[PDB]
Amino acid sequence: PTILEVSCTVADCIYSADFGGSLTLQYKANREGHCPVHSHSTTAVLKEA
Amino acid sequence: TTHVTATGSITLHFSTSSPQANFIVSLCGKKTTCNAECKPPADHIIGEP
Repeated sequence: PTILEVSCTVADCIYSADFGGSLTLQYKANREGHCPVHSHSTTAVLKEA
Repeated sequence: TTHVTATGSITLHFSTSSPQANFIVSLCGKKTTCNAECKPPADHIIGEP
């Protein structure tokens, strides 16, 4: 499923070695599926993929 | 031919020769201009013409 649009809202975060930051994605898609998620920046990585 | 509903979305595939997709798609007569930017292919050889 391709997604029509996505908006990001970041909660509180602390820069650290642990996964201390959190955010929320509002998504609109066309089918129920198992999309992958990635961070394209060098300075950010995601617990879930 | 795609089954069209009252409202929704359709995903399609296409092939182009141009480095940019700057081409008009028509749906049941309605015209819309797609603007894109196609990268060079990663392969070098294909088994298709």
